[PDB]
Amino acid sequence: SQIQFTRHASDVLLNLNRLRSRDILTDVVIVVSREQFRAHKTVLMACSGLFYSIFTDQLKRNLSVINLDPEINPEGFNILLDFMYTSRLNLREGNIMAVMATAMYLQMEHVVDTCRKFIKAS
Amino acid sequence: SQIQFTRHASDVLLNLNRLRSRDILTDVVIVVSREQFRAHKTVLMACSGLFYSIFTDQLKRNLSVINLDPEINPEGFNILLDFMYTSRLNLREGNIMAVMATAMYLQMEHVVDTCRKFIKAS
Ligand SMILES: Cn1cnc2c(c(-c3ccc(O)c(C#N)c3)cn2CC(=O)Nc2ccncc2Cl)c1=O
Ligand SMILES: Cn1cnc2c(c(-c3ccc(O)c(C#N)c3)cn2CC(=O)Nc2ccncc2Cl)c1=O
Repeated sequence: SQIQFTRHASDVLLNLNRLRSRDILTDVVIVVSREQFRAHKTVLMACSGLFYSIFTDQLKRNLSVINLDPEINPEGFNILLDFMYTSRLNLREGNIMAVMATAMYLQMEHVVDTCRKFIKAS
Repeated sequence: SQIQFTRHASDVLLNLNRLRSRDILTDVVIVVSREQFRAHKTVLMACSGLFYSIFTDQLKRNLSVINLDPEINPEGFNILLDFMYTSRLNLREGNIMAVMATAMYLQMEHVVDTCRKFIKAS
């Protein structure tokens, strides 16, 4: 019987993104080939099967640096990181294969399915 | 022109709450009279003018314990903490004055306004 605040979750996510943009309480750097992306591990865990499985393990929970597989496309990763923090996916013909492969690796099922739909609708 | 994922923010918030429930990557304990509540500072900052102002300051950013004002009602605080992590506000006649006073202190304007509406609709 709770009062539902329909914009609250999106307001929270927006504010988490503004914290990321100011590097406030970020606790990990994700290294992808020659690039580095700082983030909150809690957001990564909340959005990715791969990052959940990594940080839930007490062996790895306190890691401050994660190196992704050398084959991962940095643009694809950046698109997905932005998606995590915004709910918006920048999917185009020039990046769709890279985004889909990256989302498979990150274990983000809704985005992989959306990539399949994009391929089908094209 | 981004594809919008309408359930993503609520999915993220739900997963942040499950992390809280397992005490995974919580970095602060909020002490309210005789009670203690663990939380993520990033979520607190994202939801509260008071917590934003506290932790944005480098003087206080790394605090692991925050003691709230002794007058703050623990039930009211718990209701608002749950709201932060769920978008659901448990507002009733028996708790409305305590919730409204706590939301004023925490600087959560939408909840204070909702408390005003509850009082008016009653
Ligand atoms: C396949 N797969 C596996 N794991 C996933 C996801 C997503 C997800 C969330 C929103 C999305 O928009 C998309 C997309 N696209 C994907 C998140 N997680 C991690 C997870 O469940 N964490 C968790 C579990 C239990 N308690 C606490 C926590 Cl933090 C996923 O898709
Ligand atoms: C009055 N007031 C002041 N500050 C507030 C809020 C809310 C808020 C959010 C969702 C809600 O559902 C409710 C309610 N009810 C209240 C959050 N914040 C903190 C904030 O803006 N943080 C921030 C600012 C800039 N960059 C990064 C960050 Cl993290 C507020 O209401």
